[PDB]
Amino acid sequence: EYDRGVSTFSPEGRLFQVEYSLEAIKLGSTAIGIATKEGVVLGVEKRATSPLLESDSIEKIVEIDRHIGCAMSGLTADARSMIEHARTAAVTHNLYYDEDINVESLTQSVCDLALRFGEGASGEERLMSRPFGVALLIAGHDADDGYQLFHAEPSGTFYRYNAKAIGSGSEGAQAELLNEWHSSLTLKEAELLVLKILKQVMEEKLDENNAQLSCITKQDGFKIYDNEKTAELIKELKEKEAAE
Amino acid sequence: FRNNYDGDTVTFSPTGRLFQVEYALEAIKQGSVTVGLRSNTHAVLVALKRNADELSSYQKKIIKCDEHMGLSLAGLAPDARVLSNYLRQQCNYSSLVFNRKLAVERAGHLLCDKAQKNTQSYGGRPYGVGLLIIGYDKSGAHLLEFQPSGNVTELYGTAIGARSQGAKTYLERTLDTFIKIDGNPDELIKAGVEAISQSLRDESLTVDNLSIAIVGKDTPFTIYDGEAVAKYI
Amino acid sequence: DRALSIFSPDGHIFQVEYALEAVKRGTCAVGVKGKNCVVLGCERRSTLKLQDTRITPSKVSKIDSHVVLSFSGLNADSRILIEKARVEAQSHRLTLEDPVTVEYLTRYVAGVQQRYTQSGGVRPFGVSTLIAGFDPRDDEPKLYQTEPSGIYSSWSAQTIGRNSKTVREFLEKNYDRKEPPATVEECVKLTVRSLLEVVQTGAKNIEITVVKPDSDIVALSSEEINQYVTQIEQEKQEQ
Amino acid sequence: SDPSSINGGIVVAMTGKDCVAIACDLRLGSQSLGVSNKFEKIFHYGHVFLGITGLATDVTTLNEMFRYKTNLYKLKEERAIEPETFTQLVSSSLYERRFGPYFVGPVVAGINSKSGKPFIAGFDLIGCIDEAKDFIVSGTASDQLFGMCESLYEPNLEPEDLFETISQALLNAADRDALSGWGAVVYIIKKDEVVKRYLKMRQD
Amino acid sequence: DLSNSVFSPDGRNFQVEYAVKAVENGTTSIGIKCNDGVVFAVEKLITSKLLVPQKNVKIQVVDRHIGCVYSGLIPDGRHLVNRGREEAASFKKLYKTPIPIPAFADRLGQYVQAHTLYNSVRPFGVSTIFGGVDKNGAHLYMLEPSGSYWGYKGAATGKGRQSAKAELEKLVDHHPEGLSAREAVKQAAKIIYLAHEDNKEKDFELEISWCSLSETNGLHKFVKGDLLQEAIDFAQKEIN
Amino acid sequence: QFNPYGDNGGTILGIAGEDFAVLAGDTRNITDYSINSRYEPKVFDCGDNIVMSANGFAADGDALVKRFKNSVKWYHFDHNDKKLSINSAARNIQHLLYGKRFFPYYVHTIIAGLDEDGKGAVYSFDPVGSYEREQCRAGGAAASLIMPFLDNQVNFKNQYEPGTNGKVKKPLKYLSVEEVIKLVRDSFTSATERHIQVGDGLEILIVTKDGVRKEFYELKRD
Amino acid sequence: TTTLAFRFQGGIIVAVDSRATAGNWVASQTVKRVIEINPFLLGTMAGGAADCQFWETWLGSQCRLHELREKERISVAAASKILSNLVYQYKGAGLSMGTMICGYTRKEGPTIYYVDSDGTRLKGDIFCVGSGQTFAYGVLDSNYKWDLSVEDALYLGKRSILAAAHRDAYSGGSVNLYHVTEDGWIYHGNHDVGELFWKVKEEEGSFNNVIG
Amino acid sequence: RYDSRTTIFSPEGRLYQVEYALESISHAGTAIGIMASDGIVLAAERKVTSTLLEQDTSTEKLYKLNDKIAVAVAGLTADAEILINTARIHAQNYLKTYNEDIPVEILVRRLSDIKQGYTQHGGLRPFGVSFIYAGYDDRYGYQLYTSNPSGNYTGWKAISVGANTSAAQTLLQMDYKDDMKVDDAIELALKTLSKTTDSSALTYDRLEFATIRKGANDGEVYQKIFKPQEIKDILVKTGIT
Amino acid sequence: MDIILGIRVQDSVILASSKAVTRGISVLKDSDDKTRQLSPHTLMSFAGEAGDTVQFAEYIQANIQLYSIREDYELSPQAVSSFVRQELAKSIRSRRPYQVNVLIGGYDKKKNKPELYQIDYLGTKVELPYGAHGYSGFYTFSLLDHHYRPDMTTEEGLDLLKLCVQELEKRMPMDFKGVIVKIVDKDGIRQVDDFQAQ
Ligand SMILES: [Mg+2]
Ligand SMILES: [Mg+2]
Ligand SMILES: [Mg+2]
Ligand SMILES: [Mg+2]
Ligand SMILES: [Mg+2]
Ligand SMILES: [Mg+2]
Repeated sequence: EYDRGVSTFSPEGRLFQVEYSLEAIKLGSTAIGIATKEGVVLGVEKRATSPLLESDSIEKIVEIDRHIGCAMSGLTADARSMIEHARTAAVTHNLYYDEDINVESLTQSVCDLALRFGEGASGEERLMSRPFGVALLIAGHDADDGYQLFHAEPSGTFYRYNAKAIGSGSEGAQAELLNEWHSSLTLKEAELLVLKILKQVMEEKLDENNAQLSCITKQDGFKIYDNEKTAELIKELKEKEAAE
Repeated sequence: FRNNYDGDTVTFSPTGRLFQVEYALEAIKQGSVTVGLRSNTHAVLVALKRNADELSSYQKKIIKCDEHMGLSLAGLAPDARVLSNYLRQQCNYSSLVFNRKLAVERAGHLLCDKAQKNTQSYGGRPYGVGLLIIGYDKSGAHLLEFQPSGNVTELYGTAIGARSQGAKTYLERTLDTFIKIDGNPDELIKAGVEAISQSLRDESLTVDNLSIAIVGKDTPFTIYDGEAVAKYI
Repeated sequence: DRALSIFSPDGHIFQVEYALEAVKRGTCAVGVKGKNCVVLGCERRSTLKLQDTRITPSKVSKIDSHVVLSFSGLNADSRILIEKARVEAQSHRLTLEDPVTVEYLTRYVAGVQQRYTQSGGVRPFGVSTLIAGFDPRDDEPKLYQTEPSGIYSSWSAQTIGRNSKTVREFLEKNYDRKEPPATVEECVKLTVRSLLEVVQTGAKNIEITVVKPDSDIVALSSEEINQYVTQIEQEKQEQ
Repeated sequence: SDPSSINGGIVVAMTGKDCVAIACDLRLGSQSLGVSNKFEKIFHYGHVFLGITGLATDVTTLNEMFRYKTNLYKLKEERAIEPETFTQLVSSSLYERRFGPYFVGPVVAGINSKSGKPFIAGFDLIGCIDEAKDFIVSGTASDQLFGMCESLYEPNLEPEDLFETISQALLNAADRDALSGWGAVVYIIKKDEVVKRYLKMRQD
Repeated sequence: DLSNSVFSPDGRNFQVEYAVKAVENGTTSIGIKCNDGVVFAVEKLITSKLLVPQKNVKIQVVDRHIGCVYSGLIPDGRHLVNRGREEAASFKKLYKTPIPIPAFADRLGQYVQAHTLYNSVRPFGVSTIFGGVDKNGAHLYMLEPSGSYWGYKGAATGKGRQSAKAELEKLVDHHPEGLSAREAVKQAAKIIYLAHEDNKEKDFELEISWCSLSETNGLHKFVKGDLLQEAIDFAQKEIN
Repeated sequence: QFNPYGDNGGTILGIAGEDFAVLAGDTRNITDYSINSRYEPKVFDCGDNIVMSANGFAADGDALVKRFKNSVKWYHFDHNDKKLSINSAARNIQHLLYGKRFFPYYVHTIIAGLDEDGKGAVYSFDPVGSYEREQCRAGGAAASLIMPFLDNQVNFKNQYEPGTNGKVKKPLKYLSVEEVIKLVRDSFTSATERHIQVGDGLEILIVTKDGVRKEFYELKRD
Repeated sequence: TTTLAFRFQGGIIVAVDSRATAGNWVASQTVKRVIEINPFLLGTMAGGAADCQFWETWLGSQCRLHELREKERISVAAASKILSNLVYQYKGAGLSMGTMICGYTRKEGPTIYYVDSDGTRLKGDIFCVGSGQTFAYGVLDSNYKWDLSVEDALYLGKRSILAAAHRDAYSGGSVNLYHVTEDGWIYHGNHDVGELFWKVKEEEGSFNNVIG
Repeated sequence: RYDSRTTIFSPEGRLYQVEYALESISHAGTAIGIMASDGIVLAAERKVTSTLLEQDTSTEKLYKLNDKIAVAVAGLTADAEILINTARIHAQNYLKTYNEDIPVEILVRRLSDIKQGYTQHGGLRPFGVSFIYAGYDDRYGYQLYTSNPSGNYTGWKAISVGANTSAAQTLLQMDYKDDMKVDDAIELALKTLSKTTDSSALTYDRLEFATIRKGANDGEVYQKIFKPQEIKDILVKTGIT
Repeated sequence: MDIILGIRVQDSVILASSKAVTRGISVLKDSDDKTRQLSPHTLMSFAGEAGDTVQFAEYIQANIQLYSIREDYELSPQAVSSFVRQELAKSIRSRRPYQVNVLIGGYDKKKNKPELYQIDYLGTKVELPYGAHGYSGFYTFSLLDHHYRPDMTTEEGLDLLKLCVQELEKRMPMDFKGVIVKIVDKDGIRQVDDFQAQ
């Protein structure tokens, strides 16, 4: 077990501390993102300890701006930090340029935040010991590359996706998605899609309480689907299965 | 069975080695492949963008630092960005203050002296990424090989990354030829392209996998993305 | 792998986990709300009683005229939080006129509990807490719980401390999610009986504090709390 | 543009055979407008006495600052501060703020509980010590006081007489100074007992 | 034995030995104090045919009168040079007169010194040879990881130091009056070749510089060009 | 005492043509009653099809431009060579300018280019930061000699339709670039005739949806 | 300059001129003196252009942060307070600026806070600041009532600003009008004083003394 | 996770580091404080003995903290003096600011808060002291307070700390009428104290005392740290040779 | 300057304070309360520099309220005024002093007696039977010296004060737009709102 201490290099040149943080995100409840030339969807499994917690209390999906939403997975305390830096990074830009920030440019800032942690500092002060125990599903729309979807990894790196899923049943979905996704997916299509892979690799009987759902478009911007829209959408779902 | 001499970047092995820095070079060997090659009219960087999944984008490995300079990288993105970023300032300092375009020899100097610090002080760790640099100053073309160990060497061409060998050799041989390819860009590239394809194993390169960069005698540093490189396949 | 500022293979920060183990060690608190009130119940570790009744402390603490909180865990700690919260409660009102939002408050508190889990050379607050109150010019009862790690959460009714698991169960099949306890009187009736599990007779181990809107507030007296034990044991015997 | 001269007030002290005395007026007011006639410039720390003239807030602040310190002295040393000692202190204290001086004019006086020797001192706003064996004057009508004292001080008076002298000295100089008056008070310090007296004067 | 600050049961700092151990392991460097001025030379090792010749210089000038070279850990060397560069230029701005080689060493010795005092820092991994002129002649010293240095008639470190050592030995006696400025170079040119015979299967590139009021004119110039060639050939004949 | 500021004359001008934009400003440079250089450019291209000029105190001026041309460069580095919409540039300048609020840049600065629709656009600046979207502004020494004119010629101010009594103001119409440059040259000559700090030459940068054009016309060396 | 704002039965009314001026010469008549802080708020512009303009935008940012955190609309009182606090930080430094911060919240109802570079925070029902503040307070005082036809409120504003424009040399150009409600503000265009004047004197019969 | 460091948390939410110190107390001289409806009593038994040690022009157990407040020590001598000092200072800032006497409750609190401070940060160890606070303020009258190194304070009717304070403790629980006038307490004090001693018998020299009392004839509060004599005497009054 | 009065009577205190607000020339609000209740039984009127005024008051207010819930026990008028003076004492030698004068009225519940403290911006405090900052004293102080008696009822005080006002109107150059009057007593605070119709 020697070789597990943050800035330490494995003899195969690897950083486990980092790699474990990833193993944190695993424990989070599942989150799924789907990008369609029509708009972008963000849906997450809720999973509540007791019926006395007020679902809406769990901010698994949050607004970062009229044009950018987000879903997290894993460590909730750490989330609040990234969410706040991001929210700030956005507004700041708008104050400086009177425009909107490029989704990736934003995303960048966030990853710029992540990997900025030292161990006594071999030059740069970095006040925060270890990496983040959380990942992000950033999903917005700038007018240069239209609709966009990203994956924020604690390692300070990231990737652009068409559809991606983080959380508990990561592969359970990624496999599914791997062969469900196609460009000309409409938005209505995408919703019922996320809503299906959740239910599957989900845990309990799917219903608005255990599943928050949202989306964002050029039209209206980031909107978090109230419990009605979600509820009925369940029906249009659980009905088509009966047939095929 | 045991080895205590590999604790911090700060400790010497009985013989006089720094295992920590040695490991960083291993993560360098782990990342994707990339190539550089020069002549007297231009310089070229060619790299293999590697994607995570099939539903994801390929992580880019080239970066501009000025109209006349750039690099590719083998290893950790973060580490790289930092270094390239620091580099960007250094050129800017020169331009504004002195109004002279930064010489490559000197660019390597700074990246040595920079990465150097991390090998002498406790607390940190060393940079996990290597870089091939290209540029065109007043001494014509130039090309550099940089290691986290702070060693920057001036070459004629090279590769770094996983299975970087096969290209290093292709290059070693076809040398006499390309060092003479002056006035023709597409030639240097096709050459470079062949040198790299001479290292694939998973499969051939596509419009999405490929990426190229160039800089020269009238060719300010520019990059070719995807469908733009289409021809060179 | 326990001395946390580092990760377990499975991505845990065991210290932060253990800290919670102390909130259980401590006393017990429980909060409930209606469509007009929010009651906060607590027990009393009446153990080495040869001490003046008068001035010695009691769990519930007012943070601002319209908001209060309770805890369980290390008293030694708890005090310091309460103080720092009270301070921020004014620093806000000063620099913004408008008096604090209960949600905001908690977020601040949780931010502090959260601050003590990052820099090496500091240790987490062994305190989890219930915060209740009514927002300025608002009649919607608010209940939140914050805990050691830094997470804040809104509950319809929740409990912390030793044997929380039990009473929690009880509450679960009593508190109607659809409709909350209407009247104040009975909203209390509820909380009181929910504590009677762990109490072990005597309103001499039960503290009640009640909060209404428009910065009203009011702790309870012993007999008042007793007249309930009474009117409950009565219907228990009637079942 | 003088601060000292804004609020008003005076204080004077004398040494008698085996005792001391110290008195001050009572007036406090921003230049022309008189404000209070119950403002006292003399207090003490156990058996030590201090009279302070000059700028009002600075006076108050000083009293507080001294009460503070003497309490802390007597505590760790299990004995009250001595006169001569106090002097040297209030001295240094004034100086510590030599570039943001306190606009005042102190005057200390008391009886040393060991030697039994009467004591009196005066200082400028920065802590320069004026050791005297007859009298000390500070305040608005400084000059009028020296005129009285120079005539009236007689080496070694009886406490009952010293009172009458100092009283008259203060009282009369105060009437030729437009910025002091509205009552006064005199203390008489004996080895043990101490007598405080307010006197009747013009209220204009 | 594992930390830098500590002492052994009988007063010994091991980290410094290993420092030394790494200094040896690297290339070989030399230097020679002659008539007036000095001469240096190092061993660049061509590991492949893809190395531009006349390029990666291992020798560096300081101010405009001090030659300087080393061996061991290359970045460590470079680093150390910078400090030496400030110290020099600061002094110069202060006293006007270009910095006395005698003291210079200390300024550096004192800096290499420190890195043997605290545990949080790593010992300097290079042995360094250098010299220059002034009013009272030319000088030449050699600084090690321990920080201890001295004045030599000629110095050597890196891989094969003995070769050049016994080689330097001879010169002393046959020319106990300082070797000719000119011959100094060409002689150095040889002394290197002889000492290279370890990296023999691997070709190399020799680099040379020098100082002299007569030849360089008080300055430090890079021996490159015509004198450079013959100096090689000169070595190439004796190379048998 | 030391006086850290100075005036080097100069007069610049910006007109927002329907689908173009011009930024003209002479080449003279002065100190007291002396000359410094017959030719000295105050108008520049900064890339991204955006022209700038800052008149008042040279040093503060060119420093701003330099400080800006760099802040453009850096914008590309962090956002993948995204083009800077003119509107954006200005919000940015405001800050730069405001950075030195309590030790300002002693200059009236102006920029011109095109918006995200292809319409011409000019922007006038305060010496500390207030910016306005102007469609026509003259700044500099001569300012008050040209502005009254453009008022009239460009906006037909105080000009009515004959025979309407004075009930119908003459309708505005948009003029081709040629038409504009004619106005501009006349404006400067008139100005040179009656203003000592103005004369010598005129350098004009014309912005259009395919680059920057430069045309020069010599004035009087009065 | 002449800006003003007032509260009434229907919400808030804001009116401005547009004449900037350096010494004796008119630098511009195309001045935006109403800072559209954000969809629901407005700030006027007295004192010194840059200061109002800059800070008020800065403030606009500040709201967005708060709002997003709280998932609630920021209340006028606070917004104003913040600006004040920020301004106080610089009392002495040389910041010059008069201004009305106007909003209409869920609870607060319509509400104006005049604020200045001296840190004066002031709740009110009517405010005029500028050179012409004096003439404008005329028309207003006499003609104001709390039950104005939404349209009359808009007319009063015009005319008021207009009196100032005529007399106060340092004021004039064109008037800008905005109305404020529970759901945000609405622009009511620009009106060239030159043209308008002639109109009013005509319809209203007022401005007799004037020839033609 | 075992013993070391204060910043450590054992798998069960225990801070050993503290629990040792919080127990280190059981090594100091037995100090006692008692409440009466007319005065408060602080009794204490000296330690560090030999035959060549003075104690008259000094003490080290009973320290006067305010003209209205007093404390009984029981821990590390070195520690105590530091807190005792800053406890005095702060008390004076309260006076210098509000121009009034600092309330006991408040004072105790602030101190408990520093002790608590050292209970949570790396690079420092907690104070190994325990205090019996005794004083009066017109807000809540007479007050007896206590505090350990855990940073917790407590209101007591009559308490003891240090050595055998479990034995000594119970003796108290017996005889104690809430009103119990002072002399009965001063008396009780010794009764409780004697019973819990390794010395052949109770000798004045090895003993410290003080009391607090106020009234109509004083109009204010007066406290007395008893001098060598008064003690050697009252001891006899309680029937001791 | 503005108008700030205060008078201590039988079992209460009364604070007068003009209503107008001026910006060089025009008068903005003219129904402005220069008051700020610190605690249920303590209150403070003030006049001073434009910004300095309203900031400081609230700030003082903050601290108090804080202390009062923390302790749960209320703070005494005496001690309150001591702290205010403390703060100004520092303020005066700060890089920038808050230029502000004040009157502090409160009902000390322990003594069951009303106390009134006048304090200028220099940090000059004094317990008084009545007072007025600025030029306000000159015009009135006499009438008070004249008719004032410690035993006066709450009403008696109003009449007096009312008379002082009538005078201030008659001989003062400035138009203060009237006055807002307020009473602190064993019951707390209430406003004599009637002083418009009275
Ligand atoms: Mg005098
Ligand atoms: Mg007099
Ligand atoms: Mg050491
Ligand atoms: Mg843009
Ligand atoms: Mg001429
Ligand atoms: Mg006019």
